[PDB]
Amino acid sequence: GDFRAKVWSMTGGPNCRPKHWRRNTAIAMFGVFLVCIPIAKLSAKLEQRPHMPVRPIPSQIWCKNFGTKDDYEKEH
Amino acid sequence: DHLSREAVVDRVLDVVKSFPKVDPSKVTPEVHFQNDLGLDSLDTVEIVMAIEEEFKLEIPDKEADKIDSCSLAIEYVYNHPMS
Amino acid sequence: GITYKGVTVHTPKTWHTVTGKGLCAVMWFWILYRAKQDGPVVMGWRHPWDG
Amino acid sequence: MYLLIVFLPLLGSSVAGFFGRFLGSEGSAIMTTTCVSFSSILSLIAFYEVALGASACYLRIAPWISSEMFDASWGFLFDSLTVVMLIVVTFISSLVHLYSISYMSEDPHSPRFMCYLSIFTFFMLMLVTGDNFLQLFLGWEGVGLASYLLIHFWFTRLQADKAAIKAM
Amino acid sequence: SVILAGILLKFGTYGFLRFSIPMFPEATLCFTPFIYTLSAIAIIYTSLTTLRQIDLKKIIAYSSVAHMNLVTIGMFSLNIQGIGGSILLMLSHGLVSSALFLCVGVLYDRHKTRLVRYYGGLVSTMPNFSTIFFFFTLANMSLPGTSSFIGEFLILVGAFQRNSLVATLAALGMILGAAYSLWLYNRVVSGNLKPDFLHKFSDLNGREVFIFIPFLVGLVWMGVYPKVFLDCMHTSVSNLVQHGKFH
Amino acid sequence: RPKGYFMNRTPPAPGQSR
Amino acid sequence: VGKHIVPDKPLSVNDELMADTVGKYEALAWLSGGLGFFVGLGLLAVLNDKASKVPFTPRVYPYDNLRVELGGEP
Amino acid sequence: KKMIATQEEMSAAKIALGSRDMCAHLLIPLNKCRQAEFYLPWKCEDERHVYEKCEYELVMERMLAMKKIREEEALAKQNK
Amino acid sequence: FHLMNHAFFKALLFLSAGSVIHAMSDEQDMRKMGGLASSFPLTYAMMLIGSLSLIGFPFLTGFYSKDVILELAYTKYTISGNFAFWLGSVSVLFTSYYSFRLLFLTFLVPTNSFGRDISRCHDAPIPMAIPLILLALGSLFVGYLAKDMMIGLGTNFWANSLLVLPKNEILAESEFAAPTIIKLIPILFSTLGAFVAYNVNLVADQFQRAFQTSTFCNRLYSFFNKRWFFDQVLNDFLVRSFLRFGYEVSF
Amino acid sequence: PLGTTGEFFRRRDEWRKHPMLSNQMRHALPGIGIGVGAFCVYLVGEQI
Amino acid sequence: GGGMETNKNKFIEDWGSARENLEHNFRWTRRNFALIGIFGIALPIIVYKGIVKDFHMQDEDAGRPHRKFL
Amino acid sequence: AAYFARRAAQKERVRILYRRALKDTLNWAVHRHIFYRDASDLREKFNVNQDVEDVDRIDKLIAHGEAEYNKWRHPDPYIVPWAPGGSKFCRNPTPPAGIEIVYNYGLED
Ligand SMILES: CCCCCCCCCCCC(=O)SCCNC(=O)CCNC(=O)[C@H](O)C(C)(C)COP(=O)(O)O
Repeated sequence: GDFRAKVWSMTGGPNCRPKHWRRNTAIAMFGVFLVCIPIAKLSAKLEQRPHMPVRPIPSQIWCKNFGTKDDYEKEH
Repeated sequence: DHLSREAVVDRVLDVVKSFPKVDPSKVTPEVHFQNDLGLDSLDTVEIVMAIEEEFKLEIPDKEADKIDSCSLAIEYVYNHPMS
Repeated sequence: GITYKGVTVHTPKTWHTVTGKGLCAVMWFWILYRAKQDGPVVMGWRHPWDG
Repeated sequence: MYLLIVFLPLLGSSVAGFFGRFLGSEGSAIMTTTCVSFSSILSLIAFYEVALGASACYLRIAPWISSEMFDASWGFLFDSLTVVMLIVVTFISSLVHLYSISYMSEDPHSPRFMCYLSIFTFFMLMLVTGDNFLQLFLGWEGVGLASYLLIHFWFTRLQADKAAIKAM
Repeated sequence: SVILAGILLKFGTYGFLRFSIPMFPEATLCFTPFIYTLSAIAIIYTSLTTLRQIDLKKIIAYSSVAHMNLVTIGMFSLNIQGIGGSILLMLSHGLVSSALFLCVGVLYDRHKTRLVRYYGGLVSTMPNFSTIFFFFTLANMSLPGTSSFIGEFLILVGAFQRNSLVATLAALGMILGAAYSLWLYNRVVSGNLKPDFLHKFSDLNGREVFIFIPFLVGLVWMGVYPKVFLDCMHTSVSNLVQHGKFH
Repeated sequence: RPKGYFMNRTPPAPGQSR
Repeated sequence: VGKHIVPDKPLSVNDELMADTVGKYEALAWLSGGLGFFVGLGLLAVLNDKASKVPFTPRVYPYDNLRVELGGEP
Repeated sequence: KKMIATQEEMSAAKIALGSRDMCAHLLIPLNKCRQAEFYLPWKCEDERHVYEKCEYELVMERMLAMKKIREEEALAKQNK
Repeated sequence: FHLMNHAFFKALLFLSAGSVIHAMSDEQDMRKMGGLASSFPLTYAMMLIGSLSLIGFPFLTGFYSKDVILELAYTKYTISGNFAFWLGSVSVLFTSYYSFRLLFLTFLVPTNSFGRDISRCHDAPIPMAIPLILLALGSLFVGYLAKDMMIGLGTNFWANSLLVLPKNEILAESEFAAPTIIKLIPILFSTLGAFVAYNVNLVADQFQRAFQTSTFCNRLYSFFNKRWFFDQVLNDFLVRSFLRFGYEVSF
Repeated sequence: PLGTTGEFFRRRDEWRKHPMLSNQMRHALPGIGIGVGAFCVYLVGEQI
Repeated sequence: GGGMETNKNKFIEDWGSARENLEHNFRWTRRNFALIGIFGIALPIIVYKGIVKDFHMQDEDAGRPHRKFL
Repeated sequence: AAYFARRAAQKERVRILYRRALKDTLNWAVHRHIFYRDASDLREKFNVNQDVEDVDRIDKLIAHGEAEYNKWRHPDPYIVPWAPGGSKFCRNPTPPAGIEIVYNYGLED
């Protein structure tokens, strides 16, 4: 409105139209993809698949934890 | 956009025209329902309600009864930001 | 749009009329076909293993 | 890859919530929808490997509450029931985010609205993928908090505040 | 207020853990139902009283009485979850209550009023304060993810294994604690401004923002990874519970 | 430029620092 | 929104807290009737005794009704 | 109808405990293609129809069995 | 299975209904709408599919789950099973009534809407239209595309996710030992509901005088419209009681 | 609408007779003709 | 017009000060005798006996004599 | 005069009672065509007593009328969305004027 133009918020406030919002949006997209990198490696290292799938799956490429929990008497 | 004064006056005129007892020949934007056109006050309420239904307005009951003339209702509708 | 004593109703856009007609039509064709194959079965006249 | 399914709406919610002043209505709408959409594509693939492929997934991150025998942890369970819920939550949410891109076009506070949509989806994902009652409890409270934030989104309306407090 | 509620309140419950409970183990058992009754009455009664308070600081201060009497319930359960939960809630309360007193102090420094009815609609003029106020409001409702949920649930676990009835009455704090916390937040921050009462505002400055940061980091840290604290407490906690018996 | 100022402090004179 | 109303009269004690056409106890009387519908139907389900009118015998499973497969001692 | 599928065979086909009836033998080839054909309704129609024929006869037999029991309660009642 | 089905058609009904609300300048009352069967072809088509899928019209997404539920509740020979079968079956007549009442009053009756409302109508743009189309496809085909997967006799899709003891399996008997009249009960009630909705909303003009002259008929209308007075009793006897305790007793 | 009030409102609602705002109950089933004929053409094709 | 401090309202402030001085208006009425009797004495006693009985039921459930308390 | 003001007050009550009763009528009837007849019968009820001259009879006729409207009032009346009690009321309202935002507050000097 009127005073809201002098109010700072993280979400931008009412009717936020930053001039460079496209270059900002793409910089955000590059950042999130960068953060999605360590998450994927940690997930692939932490995933556990006790059963071999009936058919090959995308995860039989990046994940090496298939059919490893068969000796569950040794779990500790 | 806003609705011009002319449109408020003319649409208000047609609503007051469409009344059976009112003859559509002496309806000017300054006539009075109970004095010029010869209606009962209950007739006026029906005119107000049909004015509400034309512009989709909700007049409060206190202000609605104050409307006794064509000119009055024209000003009320024009000054309304939601008409 | 077509005007009639003050009120104006704009014609709906062509692909909105087409898509609405088509999707319902696929649904009617779906129902008539499934009634052709399963109507007898659900009505109890026959069985899936009959033959 | 499975962690990306759960945490992608969180990152999208975080970017539009913390940096919505640099992205605006358009950028925040793009960011939260794309992160939720990619999480929806990976849900279809997880449904492929777990339900049709009949291969379940188990992921443990770290202990959460370990006190003697009490063993609440940050752990994820993906079986047929989970991936069926995963498909329902992410697919319908992707469509609602897209739908909101146009439905909330004229609202003054769209970037915060999209932020709340994505944080609800993340809590709903935490709920259906928890491998323990406590991780389920966290997403049970998170969807209630997110529902509260969205019911009174128009915080000036007295009727919205009454309903949101009632819902909580 | 920060010192009074964050530190000074802990001296009594610390005195129960350091002296009364270990030194007199038979007396502790005979008095456990008595402790359970007083604690459970206080949680229910003082939470309902908090609902009807009209002063910002009176609401926050009345909230501490309910939280400390949950702490007494856990520590007199005399198991690992009860005592460990009681200590964790002590520290978490010393952070959440202090921060909530800090939020109200921010408002009172500018406007010099504590009456709830004068405020309202502060989200449109103080969004940064409103966001921080909401987080600590959530932490006062024992929301999972915050530090206070860890202490609250671990106490309810410890109380359930001793007396189911006291655990059920204590768990009513979840319903009542959420009622006044959200009512306080909405009446202050949500709604419309009242320019006849207040028309001049200022969000948090650089000093006020820095003050809240260690509080935010503290509650999230203990909320999601309380193992750093529970690791350093369990041996002392275990020996406190085992004190006085030899089987 | 954004609306308002971060933490409600007016920026210093151009070329200077806070 | 437009203008909050500044008090011009003393405020009541229960002012911090302050269903139009039906009274209080009358509403409870009506609602108990609706809950009485659910109780009445439950009793009819008791008197129907659909358990005494089952048209097939209970299933009997092989291998001692799956004793070992259900966790019974081999 | 006698048991044909042994305990090991049903355990090896990971058969739901509720489906270890007398048609467990016809379920194994039906489930084997269901995984193989992505559980599509317009596949395995042959293997599905043999299995459904089974589970229908088992119900009819237990319906016939209860008919005899129903016909014996009346015998007791009229001989009261 | 019914949860998955509900997601596709309830989202269609809500997202389609939102498109109507946007087009009618945030008008949400059905007593001020009427017409729009031609003015909104895509929205009416979407609401038609979802509402027909909701009531359990045959071979749509809603028919493959709901009808099995009423058939299983019949096959349960217990006190609770007989209770649910009655209440479930009577409810399918009531849902069909309110479903077509929405269809009839919003788009098919002569317009009761305002002049300025119909002068500013517009149909859904692409970011709103595409999800509606997708949800329509899911409301026609998923129910059929997934029946054998989730509820097929003996299907192992669920693996170890869901457990049912052998003493509780009743699926086979539901589809083989039930009278054919049971497998129709929903459509008898659904058809009756469509007919009663059409009668009250389009050929009835004095079924509203009883609500204005009879105290009992007036009170019965208020009972059902005000949700059995559930909120009021809770507020008057429970919420107010705890609020009054906090000030007058504990304080 | 025999009475004064009644006929007055009948006069006000003259716009409601719009060609594409009335007879809205003959639009109850979009694509019914297309779907029926598409079934017949399939039906003749199945015969062969 | 000036100053951040709130514009005090005499009726809101009288409302506020009335609450802080409630102990001045306390008169031993029949209502107060009943409230203090029911909710200051009776209800705490009922809760205490329910808690003690909960222990005693655990005692007999475990084949042990009732635990003395207080 | 006093009798004119007293009778003018009685006129205002009756006019408002007619206005509310005629809006309640459309809530029950919904459809336009049903509303036309139900509108005439209600006006035909105010016309029956339109000529009563006794001032104390007017007060009893009003009081009986007001309780009638209050007894058979539609339990869920229609409200224009932006009108008070409407679904759009208080949604994104215009910010009030006279609001000031202070910078540089709480400095150490
Ligand atoms: C569901 C809702 C139920 C319906 C509610 C039914 C309400 C009861 C209707 C019957 C009660 C009455 O007649 S109420 C009594 C009405 N009779 C009088 O007031 C005396 C006449 N005096 C006059 O001045 C005018 O004729 C006057 C008509 C006032 C207009 O005033 P104007 O000079 O300005 O035209």
